[PDB]
Amino acid sequence: MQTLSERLKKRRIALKMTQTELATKAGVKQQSIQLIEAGVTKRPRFLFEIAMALNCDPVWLQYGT
Amino acid sequence: MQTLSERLKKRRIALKMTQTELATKAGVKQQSIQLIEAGVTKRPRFLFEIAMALNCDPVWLQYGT
Amino acid sequence: MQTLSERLKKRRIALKMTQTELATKAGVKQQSIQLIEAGVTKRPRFLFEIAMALNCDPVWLQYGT
Repeated sequence: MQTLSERLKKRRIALKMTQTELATKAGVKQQSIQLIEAGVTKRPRFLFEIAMALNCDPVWLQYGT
Repeated sequence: MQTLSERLKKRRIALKMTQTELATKAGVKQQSIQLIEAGVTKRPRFLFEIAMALNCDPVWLQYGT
Repeated sequence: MQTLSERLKKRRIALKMTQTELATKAGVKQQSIQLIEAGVTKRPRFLFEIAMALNCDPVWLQYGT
């Protein structure tokens, strides 16, 4: 859970959401989530919005603190 | 999408929400949303809460940046 | 509504949520909410996440401003 992709996947799943629901609520492409969760995108463009949908601190999501 | 009313309507709709659902989730009057979306209220009282429900940055919502 | 437990209960209910739904969306234990709402826990560990789920300002939730 020390990687961003790991952190987002774990939190998404803790909130009982699908990648699709995450995507809808954050207003980004579902292909954007997969890439983040699959560890491709290290620096997400809409991290803020993603974090808002996951009810967590963006800083925490990006850096793990 | 350069006006606040435009910005809120577009984001609301991107998130597949109705004015009623926006209102419930933000905890404000549904007549408050219509006024904002109809461009009457330029400076919304609960912008923060509205932005939280739309999973976006309040600053972005108010000014467009 | 001048106490945190009062403030959280009132807002939770304004948003038409159950303690269980609050808990799921915030990603904390449902026993964590009851304790806060029952006034036992004065300084909640996940106040931020709780506030995110209630679409409100954490500061407002904790202090009432």
